[PDB]
Amino acid sequence: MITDSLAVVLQRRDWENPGVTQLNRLAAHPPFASWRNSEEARTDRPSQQLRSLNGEWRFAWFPAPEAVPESWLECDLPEADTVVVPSNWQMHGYDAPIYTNVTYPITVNPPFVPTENPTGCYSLTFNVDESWLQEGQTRIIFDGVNSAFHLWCNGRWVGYGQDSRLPSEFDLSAFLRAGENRLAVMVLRWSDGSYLEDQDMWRMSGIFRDVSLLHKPTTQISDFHVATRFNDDFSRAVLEAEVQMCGELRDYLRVTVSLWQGETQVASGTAPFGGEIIDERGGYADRVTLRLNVENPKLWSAEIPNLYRAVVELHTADGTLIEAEACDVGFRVVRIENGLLLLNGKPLLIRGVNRHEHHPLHGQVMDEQTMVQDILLMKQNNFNAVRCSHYPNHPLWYTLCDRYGLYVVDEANIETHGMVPMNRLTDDPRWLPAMSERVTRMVQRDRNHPSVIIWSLGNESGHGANHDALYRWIKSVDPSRPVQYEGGGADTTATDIICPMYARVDEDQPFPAVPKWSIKKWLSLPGETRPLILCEYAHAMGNSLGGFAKYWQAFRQYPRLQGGFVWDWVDQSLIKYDENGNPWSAYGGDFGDTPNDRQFCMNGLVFADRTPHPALTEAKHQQQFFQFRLSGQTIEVTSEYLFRHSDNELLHWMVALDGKPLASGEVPLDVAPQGKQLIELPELPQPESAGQLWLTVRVVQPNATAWSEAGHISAWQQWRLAENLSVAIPHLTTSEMDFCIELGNKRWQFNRQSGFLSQMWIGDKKQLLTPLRDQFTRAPLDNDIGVSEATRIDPNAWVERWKAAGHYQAEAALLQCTADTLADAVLITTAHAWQHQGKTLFISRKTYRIDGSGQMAITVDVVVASDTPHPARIGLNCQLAQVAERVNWLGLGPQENYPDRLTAACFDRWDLPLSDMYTPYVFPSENGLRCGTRELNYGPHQWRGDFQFNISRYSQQQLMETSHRHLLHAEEGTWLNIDGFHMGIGGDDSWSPSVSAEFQLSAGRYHYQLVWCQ
Amino acid sequence: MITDSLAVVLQRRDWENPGVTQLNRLAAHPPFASWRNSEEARTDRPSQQLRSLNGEWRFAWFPAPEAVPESWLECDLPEADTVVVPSNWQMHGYDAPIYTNVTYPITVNPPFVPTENPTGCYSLTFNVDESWLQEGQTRIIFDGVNSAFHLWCNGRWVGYGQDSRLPSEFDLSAFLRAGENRLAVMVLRWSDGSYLEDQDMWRMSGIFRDVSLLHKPTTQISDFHVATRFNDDFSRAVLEAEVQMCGELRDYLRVTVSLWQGETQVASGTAPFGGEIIDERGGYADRVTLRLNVENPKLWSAEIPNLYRAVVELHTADGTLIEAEACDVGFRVVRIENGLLLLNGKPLLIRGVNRHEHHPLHGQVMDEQTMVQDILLMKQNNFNAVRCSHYPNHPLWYTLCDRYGLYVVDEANIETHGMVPMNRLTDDPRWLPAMSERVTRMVQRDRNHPSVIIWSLGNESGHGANHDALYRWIKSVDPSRPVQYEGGGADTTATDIICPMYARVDEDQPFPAVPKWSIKKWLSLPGETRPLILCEYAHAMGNSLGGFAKYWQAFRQYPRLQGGFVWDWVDQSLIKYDENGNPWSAYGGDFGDTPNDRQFCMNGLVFADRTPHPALTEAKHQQQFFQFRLSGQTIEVTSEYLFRHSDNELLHWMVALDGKPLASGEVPLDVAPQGKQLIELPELPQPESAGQLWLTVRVVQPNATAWSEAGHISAWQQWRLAENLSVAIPHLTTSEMDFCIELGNKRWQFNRQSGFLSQMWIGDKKQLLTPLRDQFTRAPLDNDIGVSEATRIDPNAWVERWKAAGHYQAEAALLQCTADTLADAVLITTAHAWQHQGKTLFISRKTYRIDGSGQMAITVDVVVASDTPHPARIGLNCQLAQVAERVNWLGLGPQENYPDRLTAACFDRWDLPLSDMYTPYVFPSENGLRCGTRELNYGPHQWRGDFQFNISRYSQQQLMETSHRHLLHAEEGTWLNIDGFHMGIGGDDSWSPSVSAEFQLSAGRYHYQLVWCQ
Ligand SMILES: [Mg+2]
Ligand SMILES: [Mg+2]
Ligand SMILES: [Mg+2]
Ligand SMILES: [Mg+2]
Ligand code: NA
Ligand code: NA
Ligand code: NA
Ligand code: NA
Repeated sequence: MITDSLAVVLQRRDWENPGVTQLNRLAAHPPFASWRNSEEARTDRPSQQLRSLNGEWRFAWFPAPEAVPESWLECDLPEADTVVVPSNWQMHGYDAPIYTNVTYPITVNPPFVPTENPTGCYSLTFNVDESWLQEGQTRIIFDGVNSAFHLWCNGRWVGYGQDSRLPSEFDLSAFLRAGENRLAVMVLRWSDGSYLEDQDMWRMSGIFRDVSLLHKPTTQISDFHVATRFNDDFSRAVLEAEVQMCGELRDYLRVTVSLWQGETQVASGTAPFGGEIIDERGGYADRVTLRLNVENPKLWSAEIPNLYRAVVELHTADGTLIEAEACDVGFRVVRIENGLLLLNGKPLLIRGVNRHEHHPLHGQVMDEQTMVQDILLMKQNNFNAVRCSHYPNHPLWYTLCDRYGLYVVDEANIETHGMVPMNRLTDDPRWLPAMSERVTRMVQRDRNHPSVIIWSLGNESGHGANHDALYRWIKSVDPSRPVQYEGGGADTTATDIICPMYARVDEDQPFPAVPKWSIKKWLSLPGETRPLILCEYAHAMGNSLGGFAKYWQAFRQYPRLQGGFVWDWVDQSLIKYDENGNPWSAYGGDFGDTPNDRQFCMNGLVFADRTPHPALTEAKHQQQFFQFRLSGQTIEVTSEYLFRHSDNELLHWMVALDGKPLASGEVPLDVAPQGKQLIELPELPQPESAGQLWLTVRVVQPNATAWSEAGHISAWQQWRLAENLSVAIPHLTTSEMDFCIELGNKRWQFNRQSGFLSQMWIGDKKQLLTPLRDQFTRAPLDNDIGVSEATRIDPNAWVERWKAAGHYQAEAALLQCTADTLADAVLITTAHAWQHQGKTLFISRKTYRIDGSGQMAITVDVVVASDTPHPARIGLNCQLAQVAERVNWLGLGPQENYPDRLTAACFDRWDLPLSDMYTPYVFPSENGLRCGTRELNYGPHQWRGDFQFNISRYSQQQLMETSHRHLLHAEEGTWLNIDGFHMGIGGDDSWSPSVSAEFQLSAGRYHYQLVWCQ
Repeated sequence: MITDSLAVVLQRRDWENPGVTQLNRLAAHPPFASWRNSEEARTDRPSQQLRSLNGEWRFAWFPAPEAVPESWLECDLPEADTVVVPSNWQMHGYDAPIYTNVTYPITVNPPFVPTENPTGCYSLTFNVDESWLQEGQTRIIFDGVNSAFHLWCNGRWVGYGQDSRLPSEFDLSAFLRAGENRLAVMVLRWSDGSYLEDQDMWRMSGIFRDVSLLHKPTTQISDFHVATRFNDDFSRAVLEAEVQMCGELRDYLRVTVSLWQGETQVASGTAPFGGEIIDERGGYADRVTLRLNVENPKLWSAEIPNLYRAVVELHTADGTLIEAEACDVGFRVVRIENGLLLLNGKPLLIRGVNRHEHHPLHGQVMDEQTMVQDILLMKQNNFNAVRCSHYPNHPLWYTLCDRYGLYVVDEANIETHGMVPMNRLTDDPRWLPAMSERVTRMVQRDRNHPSVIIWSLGNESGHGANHDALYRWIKSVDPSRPVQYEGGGADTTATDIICPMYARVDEDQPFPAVPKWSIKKWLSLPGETRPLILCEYAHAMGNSLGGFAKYWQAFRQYPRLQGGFVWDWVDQSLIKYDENGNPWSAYGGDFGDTPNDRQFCMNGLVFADRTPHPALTEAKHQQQFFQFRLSGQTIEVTSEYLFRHSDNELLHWMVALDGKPLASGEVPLDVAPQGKQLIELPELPQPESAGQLWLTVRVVQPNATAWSEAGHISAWQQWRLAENLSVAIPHLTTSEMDFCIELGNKRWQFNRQSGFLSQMWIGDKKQLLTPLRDQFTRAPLDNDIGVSEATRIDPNAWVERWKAAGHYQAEAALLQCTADTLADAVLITTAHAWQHQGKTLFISRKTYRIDGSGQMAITVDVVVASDTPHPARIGLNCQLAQVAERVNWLGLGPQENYPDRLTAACFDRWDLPLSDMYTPYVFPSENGLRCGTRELNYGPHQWRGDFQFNISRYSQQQLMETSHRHLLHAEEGTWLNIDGFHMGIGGDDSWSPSVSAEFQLSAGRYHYQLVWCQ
């Protein structure tokens, strides 16, 4: 037909009109399956009325919707490939995914999008049974289509949809025919809706969530809401189920709502349709509210995710079932009382993380297995909350969070970050309809999920009146959940929770019109009474999460600081393939996407393959649910659980002397929620030998859980106990070029022109490929770089200050190199000055004392100019000629730890393969540091003292000059960096200096001593 | 083109889709004229860039949009008539206007409308100058089109619009061509928008407001808001003018905002574009806010409508004017403080009325002359506020209210009264977009008008979440005005003001879920702190406004009772024409409209021709701005003005004895706002003659005003002063049939079978056409009938109770008729029983004493059964044979007054033509009563006593059995009803019993005496 033709359908350009967000789309509603059997519904068995169209579809790509041929509406194109649906077509190579953070991927001219609008033409030929078309309603459900789409069925135009992150449903009953049918879906990458979808993520497109057919009866359940009300002590609950119907009303129709705990019916209710009178015209004849009483309900929480099963049966008075829907019900109350967010009467402490729907191979297509993997890892690392950054998630997500026990912030798909000002659209009433659909349809879909405890109005869209309106709309329709929104300063009228992004613990960031106060200060501002939960904090970009412990100290000290959501869970890297077929991880700009925000897509605690970064352990430790205090030999264990007794926890303790165990034991934990348990340690040993005693306690979960295996370690702490302080002569040969010291089969060679230990021999085997030289620089971290780019320098970034000061180009100048034979040792004294453009940045004065035992004692005293940027490190580095399989050390470990991220590390004797001493951050940087190290063993070498170290096959130079980890090549031998001092890594944010003063190397004078021996 | 064709344009049926409220419509904005001269703008002179297309258009009517021929898009139809635009096409006879109140005029199946959808095809061929199309933007403005419409220009489809009551603007620049152009407008009577337009009014359609062309420059003023901020005492003001631009930004662009008081520039400000930073992305580069200081501003109020002129000039830095817009600015603050609505720091007392846009000949087309007439009448009757029931009004309205001084409630065009429940749509998020457009676009249009002091979210649409959302939206965008909304119980979260409809003063109406408490009680409900202003009260349907004084006593006694809006200003009657070309007033059902709400369209204080009903005077008296208290000979005059001194008022006083003046005088009023003035009266006379002294004071405005002529009476009061109490024999001839009494040339004849005075002779001329008989009934008022209809009886209505009790059918039974000659008089004693179906309702026992002076003294004692409904009246009626030109009476007058509506009437000697004793209510009923009457003179007849009376050419029977006033025919002679007692008329509402107990004839025994003589 003429009006079904592309030429007509496309003429109005509905994808460039925010007044048209949909055409012929059905109302939003909770998940439906149209069970015709109540036991199936109760048991969540797969309904035959819900059919999946996921699988092999036909796909053709076009540069613009105009280029689509009319024949596509009737027959599959010859040029059409077979592709899997759901999928993003950028993952199939048709065009490039674009990583941009704030800047829109298109020209900013709303509501218009580029004429070159990549278009994906999907089609599916399928069979429909005669019974479906004989009676009832057959709808098609698109759980996600990015960004917009037109839908044809058998050549006839059905409808149009936007909002990539919520389901779009269309009635096909009048379009289907018994037997073979063809769907034709034209998906546009850009639409007016794209102005509300400016999230900091990969910009992709396609039918990336499930496609289904649902068959319902003519007389059907159209919507149903569950609410739970409680008494003062949660001993009595009322489940209020409001059920709505569509179709023909009849006095024999009945609704039965039954509530099940496993196989046990705990409550039930039956009633005819017809609600109570609500205004002068009457009530809803097509609605009914059942009120079921539940005595001593088992309450839902992230700690104990007790769930009931609500089955909603639409049937006849004589008992014939018309259809059945069902939901998981969690009995919990979420409310803000006197400035505190309470769940079931107790103040929450949100151990949260932001999570994008990202898969390195399938992009933004989510599968159950990846969701479960994420949830398990999160709970195993002491997360209890997740923020749907920044859009409604795949439906299954919420179910899993109901089942496994995670608190969820459900967020509308509204982000206009790229607008100038940020609220240009959100303050414009012409965009209120569009925004409304993104909020309302989210609530209507997800309001029955107990896991969802907070609604969010979106992200980074300023503060406009549309936010206030939709805030109030949510509050009116669902007063069971707080609403939050960070835009416009994080404390606007459109949020019940002060929810700033990257507000620091103690440091104010007074930005014009939207300051980021210190969270502590923020709570106390005149007139402010709300709780404060950071929607984003602790930016985990690369080697980061420095200063995380400061946040958690504050969270625990301040009642109204109820936590936050780390940014973020998983790196948004994508897999590309080398010429040799090898996969490597790619970030912004690696797909020809331009402009792009290069590696800012990788802010995760875990790699895209869900392998953890070191920072994750820090989080786990700071978020652990058991806090410990040592008093003498008494351990006070305090529980931060609100609801569960410690019924699956035992405390293992161990006392060790310089890594050697001396005593241990196990004590079952029996501590009530928010309670204390005192554990008296038996008299620990009094080792008369020298060294520091260390007490380490670990809470172990002996039995498996739904989310953890037996023996899971959930918490730990370490304290220093008592310390007992410790109470042949080398031959020197002097030449014009070097001092040579010989002792047995050991030989040291100091170059007199450079002033450095230039070679060491054991027997005849050289030990150094590069001299032992002072190092004051590190391969910059993403936090060091910030947003600085070779084209657009950011002068306040640490890397730019270091480069401008000449730290990387500083030329060592020999001031002194002298040798002297003592009674039993040889003493080499050196002094160097590092200079740049006439200024002396650093002066190092060293002494090397080589004694009759072969031990070389190195004393290093460094002066740092007060006016030069504080150096990243003060230490030594050399390239060792040997490559050994393993690294042994007495120090903090086992994982990478830095001065502002080492609380989770434990002091012990650690022994790891050399590879585990390199952290493969996709963007290479300084990595692998271990701090608090008293002994390091590598090959025949032993270093002793009190130092930090990293050891790898990659130089700091190579790390600094290589953009991707897959481009690194192991160099000859092994690079050893031994630092007396190392700067913090930061992480409060990764676009401004974030290293706190106490972790900057600002003392001006530094001293450290090493002992190097065989 | 194919896509411009009706077949394509109409295929999507945008008028049955609430997701499509418009296509290609431009943003809403304040009134624009695009002056290219700043003096013109200042002087509000007509801009040549604003051209009117009002005038002769071509029009063709069709029963459905499908029936429109494609040729219409290119050339005018042959069948097309020439019609005036603006117009409603029901007023041109093409189809019928439908009067329905609650029930939708279409089948209720949203969003769908009937397939038979009357369609009006308008077209206009006009000329466009070349300059308009050479550069700049040419838009077409439709200030009102009911209900929806598609727009073509020169055969090409431009756009689509809904919301009949706000302007719809479209850019024609790309469609126009130098010289001759043709607009084609297809207007649909029904659309999805019609579900939001269920106001209790005539349902009409067409282009009923102005159509204009506006030419603006490419670089233009796109929006501008004015705000006024004040200090604690309103001595200093800041005018904050936010100006927005569209087009190309350039650093030489400037905005100048100048403020004028007549010809005097009081303030000015210039600035480049670029607003302050508002969020992280910056500010609005295309906006600028000027902040002008005004010292000692002249404040705007309904009492003193001081206005400034704001001229907004968009120009270059070097001084070239690009364009100029302008507005009237009123400096006033509206805010609710501690439960009180304050204007400029003073609590308002709203003397309000609801006003529909209605004209009896042109329907819903409004002209300036009618608006001015209405405003003048309102102010002359002591109204200071108007509610735009129930939609945004013609723009000019607001301007006039700014100029003349009326407070305005601006109301969104949202009424869903016919839905079941009433909030079915307003609680549905799918209708939130549509509703939003009706609210937002109202605010954007009218927010600069000082007269608008309150926003309303609509009317009779229940309470749904959409209301809460839009309430909050208004509060966010314009916090300068309170928002009110009555739906959902009048005290919901969506209103700042308790704004009930027809809540009574002392009587509760406990309806389920939406009770109408007594307003006094309502204020004091636990937790209630808001002010209470009735959005509708005192239903002026016909002979009504009984009990109005109770409302105003309450308003004055209770601070938080700040008044209300009477329902309503003007009868919504329409003019039809008899076979003889005579015009008559018509109401529901007179156009074949069915179903219809017959006469409920006529609820006005004035007739459709703006002739006043009697009730208006009552309102004027109760709303008067001067209150009086008498103490001895001292009059305390209290001013209820808040802002103005009584600078144009003098008090005239007069003392009169039984209507004869004895003394008078004038005293200038000099009373401050809310102040008191004591006026000592000189020693009033001590007339030793008999009778009651009456003091009457009137406030006269000696000088003309913009709204009143010289000598205007604005207030009055009357008190009783001292009273000095007053300290030939007829021949009887008895026959079997009658007693005959003769005295000189006077003869009385009493029938002994009936027991009534059956004839009276003066000389040989009979005086009676009908005997003098007791009357206990009245032709029912609309308040007596309520909603009762012959098909659907309402048993609690007074008329139905009276009919069921037999009051109208009661048969008089003679119990006694006897005659007796006294010393100097003849005494006739009678006793009658009125009976129905065996029950005696009334018993009348009378004595007629005819003495030697010709005077017939009648004593009447009536017993009323306690269990029969209280009778409407207790009196006598006769048909007098004579017709005299005038009626003289000593009593309350001059206008119709009833026991619960007589405060405004004054006791005096009144003399009016007989016609003025009949009030021509379009729906006939009891009318013309004058109460407190001590003397009545008609022809040679004089009646004396203390009675109420009406006198007319129409019997109560005829009034009762005639549906329209034009169908009344004067009967032979004159019907006189003399009542000892008369029931109240009611009026709190006209669909339930509203006569308060103290005005019901419930005493069971009544006595009254008359003296009838020559
Ligand atoms: Mg659109
Ligand atoms: Mg962003
Ligand atoms: Mg529509
Ligand atoms: Mg109504
Ligand atoms: Na806290
Ligand atoms: Na990022
Ligand atoms: Na009052
Ligand atoms: Na009415």
